[PDB]
Order: sequence, then C-alpha cells, then structure tokens
Amino acid sequence: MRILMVGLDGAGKTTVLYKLKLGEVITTIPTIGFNVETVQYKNISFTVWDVGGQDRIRSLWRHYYRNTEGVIFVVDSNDRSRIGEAREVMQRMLNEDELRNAAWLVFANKQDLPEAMSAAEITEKLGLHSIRNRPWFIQATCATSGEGLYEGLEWLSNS
Amino acid sequence: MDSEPPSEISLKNDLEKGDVKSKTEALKKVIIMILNGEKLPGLLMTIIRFVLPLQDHTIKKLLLVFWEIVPKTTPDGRLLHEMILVCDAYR
Amino acid sequence: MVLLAAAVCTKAGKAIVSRQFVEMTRTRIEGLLAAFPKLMNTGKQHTFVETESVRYVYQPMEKLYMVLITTKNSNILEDLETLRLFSRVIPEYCRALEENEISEHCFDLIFAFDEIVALGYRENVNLAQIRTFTE
Repeated sequence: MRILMVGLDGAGKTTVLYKLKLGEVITTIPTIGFNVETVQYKNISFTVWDVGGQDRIRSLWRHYYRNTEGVIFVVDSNDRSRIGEAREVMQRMLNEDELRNAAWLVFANKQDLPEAMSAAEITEKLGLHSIRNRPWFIQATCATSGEGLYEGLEWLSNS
Repeated sequence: MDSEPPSEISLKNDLEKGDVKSKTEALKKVIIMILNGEKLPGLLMTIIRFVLPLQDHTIKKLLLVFWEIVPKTTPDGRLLHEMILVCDAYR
Repeated sequence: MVLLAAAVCTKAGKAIVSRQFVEMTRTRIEGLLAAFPKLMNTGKQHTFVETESVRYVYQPMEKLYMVLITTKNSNILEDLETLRLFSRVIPEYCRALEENEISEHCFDLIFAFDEIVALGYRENVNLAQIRTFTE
C-alpha cells in the first residue's frame, strides 16, 4: 500500500513516521524534501512518503500525488492560527485528479498538549463532513506516545 | 531511441518502476527525443518524483541535464514557482 | 556563447545526441548535423571545414562524426582542445562511435557536453571527473 503523508510544517509528520518505523521518538529537523520508508503492520507493507510542509516544499507535493492509495494529513491540534491554512491546503488537495480515489486519513496530532483542539473541533474546521466522494476518517494522535498511530494504520488498511 | 517521436506513453511507465536502471533509461530516452526535437511534457510528474532530494548523482545528473534544454516548456509536474521542481530540493 | 552546440552525429542524416547549452538550437541542431557531417562536414580530411557560415570541427569515427560547431571563435587551439577532450570522454561512454550505442548513452554524453562546454565556453573534463556525476 502506497501512502502520502503531508501537512503543514511542524505538524509532526516525520515524528510520526519514525515512531512507526523505529518505535523511537527522534529529534527532527525540518524536512526540506521527503523521507520515504516502509512500515509493516498486520501483513501490509505501507510505503510512506513524508513530504516536508514548509512553503517551498509544499509547492512540490503534486509530484507525489500519482499512485497514492491513501493520504495521511497531519494537523498540529495546538496551533489555531494555522488551522484555516491547513483547511485551504487540504481542500484543493481534495480537488486533485491523481488523489481522486485515495483514502483520506486526518491525524489531529499533539493531542497531548493541554489546549489541543479536539478531533471533533478539527473535523468542523477542516470541513471533513463535506467529503462524499471517498473514504475519510479522523483520528486523534500523539506521535510521541504513539497514541492513535496504529488505529490509523488499521483504518487505512481497510480502505 | 535514436528519434522516435510517439513513445511518451511507454516512457511514463519506464520512468517509475521500482528499478533505478529503468528510470535512468527512461529519463535518457526523454532527453534524446527532446534534443532531436520531439514530444516531452506528458511525463513530467513521473520524471520529477523519484530523483528530487537524493545525493545519488546519476538520476540527479540526468534530471539536471533536462533543466537547460526545455525546463521552461514542460509544466505538468513543475508548473511556475520561484523554487520550482528544478530547484527546491536541489538546494 | 561562442560555441553554439557540441554534437555527436551519425551521417545517417540525423544528430544522434547533441547538446544545446541554453535553449536555442533544438531542432536546428539535427538539420545542421544531418546535412553537413554526411559530406565529411564537407571536409577533405581536414579538421576545420566551414559550411553555410557555421564552423564545423570534426573527427570521423566509422559512419559517425563527432562534431563541434561554432560560428564565432576566440582562439585556434581551444576549439580542437574541447573536441579532443570530448574524444577521450566518448569511448568511455560508448566504445567508439556507433549510432545505437550513442543513442543508448544519450544521458552520459549529454551530461559530459554540459560539463565540457558550459554556456558555450570550453571548460575541461577528464574520465575520472565524469564519474562523480553519473555515480
């Protein structure tokens, strides 16, 4: 299974990936580029493309769209200023023809932080209810603990 | 591929295949058809996707090659930006 | 630019692989190489021969011409010297000249062309230098 994981910078995309691959919480640098890794979960081998979220790189995601079976969209639940921006990025991503049938999994992340928005709140802000054309799911996660990560891999594998 | 102007559908297939040699050969086949002067933009997203960050020189060199002879014309996988897919991860 | 293109030709009537440093000679490259290199660049077994107001420097290898073309010139020694260095680099990639094997290593040759002559100004290359790039 081919997976594209994106989201704004600092959402926690690489932390998520290497928690999944190494069971370890690594010390990230901003990703100017991608990381690509293969992860085994329950007889599925997920090839995850973690593509950096800062602006220059954001402009490049479209090259990773093609062949994508599922999309992990990571959100920093503690950052309320950038939630609209996330909504804007994700909405036009939903309009992409190469992403047309891909399974849509939102991770509301850093759920560990006291003022993190809830997954329900995030669902309203991102406009997730309005997707009728394909599968979507939202999952509260904490990438450092590992909470919600495998519930994500589970949902994804049931595409 | 000496000069074969309709072969762009096969090149897309050959451009990502999970085999590095095939990808290199494909990108090479694109170069030779452009230099003669033949069809090339269909491929762009495929071309750009494997190679981008890597320090692995041969594909990078190949992509680097294709950016001095047609970068401006091709726009499927590049479009128009300041830090295009010609140079963003080529920093 | 002083050096329009650096080109490997087959006198099949086409430019087998060729390099346009900056977008100028695309299709133009093939027509020049195809007509002129067939006649031995219109030569008589002379390394410099000029035809249709374009300087062609060449070396025959089989049914193929390794060709340097200029239409301007800075020095005598220089034009030959880039061609010459090119001729050390080309059998490493293609085991002499031959259209099918030249065709297969479009990338190799083309990359060398950019490296050897940059924006028409004759830089220098060597077979070890070439390696770092195709690595």
